[PDB]
Amino acid sequence: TKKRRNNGRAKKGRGHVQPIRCTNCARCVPKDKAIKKFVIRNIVEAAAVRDISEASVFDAYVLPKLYVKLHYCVSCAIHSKVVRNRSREARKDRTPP
Amino acid sequence: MRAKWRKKRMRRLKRKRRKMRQRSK
Amino acid sequence: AKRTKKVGIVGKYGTRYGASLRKMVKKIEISQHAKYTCSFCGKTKMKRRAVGIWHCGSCMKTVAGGAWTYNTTSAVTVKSAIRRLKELKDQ
Amino acid sequence: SLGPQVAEGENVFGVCHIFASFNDTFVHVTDLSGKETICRVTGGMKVKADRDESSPYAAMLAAQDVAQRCKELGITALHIKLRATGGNRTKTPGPGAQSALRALARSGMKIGRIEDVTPIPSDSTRRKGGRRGRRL
Amino acid sequence: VDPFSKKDWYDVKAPAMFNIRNIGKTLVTRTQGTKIASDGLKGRVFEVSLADLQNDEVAFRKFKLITEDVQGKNCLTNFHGMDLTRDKMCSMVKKWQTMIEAHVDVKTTDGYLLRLFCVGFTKKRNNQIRKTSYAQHQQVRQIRKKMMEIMTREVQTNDLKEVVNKLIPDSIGKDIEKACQSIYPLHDVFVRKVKMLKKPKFELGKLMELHG
Amino acid sequence: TKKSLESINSRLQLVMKSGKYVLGYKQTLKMIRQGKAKLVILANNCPALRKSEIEYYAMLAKTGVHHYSGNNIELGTACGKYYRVCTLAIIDPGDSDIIRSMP
Amino acid sequence: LPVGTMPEGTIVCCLEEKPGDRGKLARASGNYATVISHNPETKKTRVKLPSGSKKVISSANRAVVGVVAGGGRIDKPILKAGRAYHKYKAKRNCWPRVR
Amino acid sequence: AKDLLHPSPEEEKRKHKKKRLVQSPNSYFMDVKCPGCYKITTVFSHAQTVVLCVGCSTVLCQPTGGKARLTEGCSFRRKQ
RNA sequence: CGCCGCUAGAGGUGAAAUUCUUGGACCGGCGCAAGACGGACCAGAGCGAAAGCAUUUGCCAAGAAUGUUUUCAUUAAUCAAGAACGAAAGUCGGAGGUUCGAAGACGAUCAGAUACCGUCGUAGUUCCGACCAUAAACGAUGCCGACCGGCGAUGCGGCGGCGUUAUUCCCAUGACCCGCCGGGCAGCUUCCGGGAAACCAAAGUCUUUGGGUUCCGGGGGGAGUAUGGUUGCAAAGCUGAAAC
Ligand SMILES: [Mg+2]
Ligand SMILES: [Mg+2]
Ligand SMILES: [Mg+2]
Ligand SMILES: [Mg+2]
Ligand SMILES: [Mg+2]
Ligand SMILES: [Mg+2]
Ligand SMILES: [Mg+2]
Ligand SMILES: [Mg+2]
Ligand SMILES: [Mg+2]
Ligand SMILES: [Mg+2]
Ligand SMILES: [Mg+2]
Ligand SMILES: [Mg+2]
Ligand SMILES: [Zn+2]
Ligand SMILES: [Zn+2]
Repeated sequence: TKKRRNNGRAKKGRGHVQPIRCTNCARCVPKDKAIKKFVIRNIVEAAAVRDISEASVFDAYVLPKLYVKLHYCVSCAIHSKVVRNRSREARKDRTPP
Repeated sequence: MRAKWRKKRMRRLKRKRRKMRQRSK
Repeated sequence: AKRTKKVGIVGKYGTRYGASLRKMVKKIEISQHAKYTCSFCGKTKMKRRAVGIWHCGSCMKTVAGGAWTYNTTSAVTVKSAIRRLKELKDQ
Repeated sequence: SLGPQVAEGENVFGVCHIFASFNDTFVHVTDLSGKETICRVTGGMKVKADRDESSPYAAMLAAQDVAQRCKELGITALHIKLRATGGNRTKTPGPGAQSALRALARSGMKIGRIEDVTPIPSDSTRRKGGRRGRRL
Repeated sequence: VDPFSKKDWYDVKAPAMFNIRNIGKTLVTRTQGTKIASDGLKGRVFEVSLADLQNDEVAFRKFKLITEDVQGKNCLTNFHGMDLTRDKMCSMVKKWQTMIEAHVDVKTTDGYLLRLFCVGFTKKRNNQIRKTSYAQHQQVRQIRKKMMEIMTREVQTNDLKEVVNKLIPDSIGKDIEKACQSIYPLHDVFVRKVKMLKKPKFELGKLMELHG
Repeated sequence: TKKSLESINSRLQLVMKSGKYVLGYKQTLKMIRQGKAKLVILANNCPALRKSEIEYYAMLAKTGVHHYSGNNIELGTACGKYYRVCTLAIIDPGDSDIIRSMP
Repeated sequence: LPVGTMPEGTIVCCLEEKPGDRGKLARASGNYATVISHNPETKKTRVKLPSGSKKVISSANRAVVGVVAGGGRIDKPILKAGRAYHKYKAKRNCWPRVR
Repeated sequence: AKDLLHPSPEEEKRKHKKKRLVQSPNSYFMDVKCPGCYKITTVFSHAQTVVLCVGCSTVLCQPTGGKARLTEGCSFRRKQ
């Protein structure tokens, strides 16, 4: 029977959403089905900023960020261990802590 | 054998049976 | 009455010249023989002369148009561009 | 060489492009003009293997060499331009570029400001997966 | 081999009106054979940002400065463009706002034709619980008219010393914020990108007067 | 200009049923030499000799000129008869206001 | 009118090879050159002829604006030998394709 | 339990136009008393035409979805 | 592709190899030209009869909703025949042809690969006029109506709430804030009851069975197969058994 009420995606009033080409396997998944995250990754990993804070001309005025719309599909999501299994009442549940 | 490829083999067979009919009418 | 139920005007060539050829002439024997609606004299006496010449009976004003049709897909588009490159802020 | 500029404390600036694939690493010193390459050491020279050519060890050994060739020619500081293959491929920089930034700071070569120039398309023409993409 | 002992070393005088007129140094073979030294000098570009050229404006919002001519070890430049960085343009972009572009091809008073873009976000008004906060898509059509109004009439009948000085504090982008609160409140409006496209005449008499 | 044109077809719906008006070229030359007509309507493809001739009788007798923004075929459909027509005049618009609005 | 006084993108026909030869390129029924990429000094002009090879010509020469009428002539299958025969009877004896 | 016959006149204003028991509509006639020369104008509140008075000959109502609004210094009441 | 620089590798994968390279590959730099496509804004948001639809600006008609003390006075619902729309895939001709890429050829990886993986690459993708009418065309839930619990929001309109804020400040609308109304996509909870159960505010008002109306299933196989007609240029569509 229905594993979900959504049937996976979030097309509810529509009939067709554009697919977004995935990042890892590059399989085109419609974006309301796809696993979706946004990472504000720093451009230098924080152990090595202290190298660069002390080797810079400025008074640590240079701090830039690296923004990636990082976009997964549901096959390569669990395959890369993001979207863990849950239980039959735990599928009902919403936003993480 | 999938019903998908079961339909494909019934198609492939029927097309040869068709070209056999139209040959010797 | 619906005498010939598929061929239409290409009931004159008859048995021969191949099927997909007559399909591809039917669309373009109709187009050169029709009485197009003239943009000048208001009437529908647009009749072609020899290929590329079109001719209206009343007011007798002769216009070079398409080779088989009255216009062309090229003809409208270049008329679209040439006014558009004209009103581009003094030429 | 009497070099470009003396009376330091006000640094001579260059630009360090770093091009991290997931399987090669470039470090590429240019001046601000853009055309005049000083040095171009890859990860593909310092690594004798053919899969550790994207390592931090690949990058930092590429980082020693450029900083050595830049210690000769008298330029001091390097801005940092940074990227990966951003056409339809991935957009994260690899596991080497985030390590070459460490080793440039160690062996001389004081640091300017760092920018993230990975060319982000708008149209996104077809990426090489197919319909069902990559398998295994 | 060391061809980097053959290479001569110019330094680049910046234009006026920023705060400083020295940028850095370059490398060029001075001369040899058929070649002239100033062959490469006329087209080398520079993308160098502010917060060394302004006494502390915003450290992003870079510029594109191309080396113009030759003058006795001090090769000299002229304005060619303004850009921003990929991080700060992708910064301030939240999922629950709306991004409204405006761009206009426009002539300066003299022969330079520039294309300058613009970016604005709608603002979450204070005292708010309704988290969507979008624009009705007619006021987006109205506010594209708002920016394409001002960016014509603060560029079209003005010169470069008018308009490049409008870039530095973003006197246009502040004024679009003040004028257009009656439509919708906005949030961190910037020009984003300016691109040159027609340069009719060399005019080194105009170039030196731009310096002294 | 769409609220202008659609009005004129409603305007030509008025005079067609109530007011008095003439249909054609020769009849609108007789009515324009009497001083009788009020507003002349010109279709768009009429020959340029005939067009500027009717103008010249207008500037003598001081009668309002209108250029209909349309081919003579749909001028006939605007005036509600199946034939086509280039030139009209409006010789007694009773309830109409064509001679009121733009003039 | 000359090609230096039309803007680039102008679909022309019967333009001239070198100025003062009274009309040579793109004359046949349904062909058009399109002036692109002016040179302000060194008065020249790139033109795409109806092959596709961008020739650069001197820009004092004139081009009647628009495509040649008779566009899409060849779309009729000639479809019988006599209508093949009459086409080439008015031209010249180039017909005998004996292999 | 619940009442139908005697609801509250608080409740029935809130309910929709044709959903209460008497269904009398929600518009009103408003007495636009413009200072033009003399004339009191009765005018529908949920109007659709530009209500132009005959003496003063200017605008008294704007056509707007919902109900009209008044222009400048026009006072009104209800006729009941 | 045309040039400026630099120089031994450069893509490539779990590894490698085919493929590109001192004839200058890749990587930096300035431009130039071509075609596909509109990223991030993008939501359990909108509109569409369905397939569907995303840069701005013009242009063309069209539509739901809302407000209505306007209007004709039953003009209604659902439909055998009949008709139009109908993703991708294909078929026909026309323009060009970037990337991806069936077949096709190659390198590996395996005992075997003609497979995943890698490299080159047609038809195709794209635009223009014709075709074909199938899907997991899925809410796998016919459409109209009447009723039966709540709350939290939201999207579009309308009214009210002398608490702010933008023009200049009454004067209008913006921008939030707390509402009530309508219809809308959805949600949360509930022993209304229903359900074989999962679950369902409709899959309820059903043995206490009758609102109106159209399409349909009748054990699995054989099978939408054989054969007929019928349409399609073709690929195929619609209608559809029986023996056993
Ligand atoms: Mg089951
Ligand atoms: Mg679907
Ligand atoms: Mg032959
Ligand atoms: Mg022969
Ligand atoms: Mg070779
Ligand atoms: Mg019926
Ligand atoms: Mg299609
Ligand atoms: Mg064919
Ligand atoms: Mg052909
Ligand atoms: Mg390929
Ligand atoms: Mg509202
Ligand atoms: Mg039905
Ligand atoms: Zn994946
Ligand atoms: Zn005529």
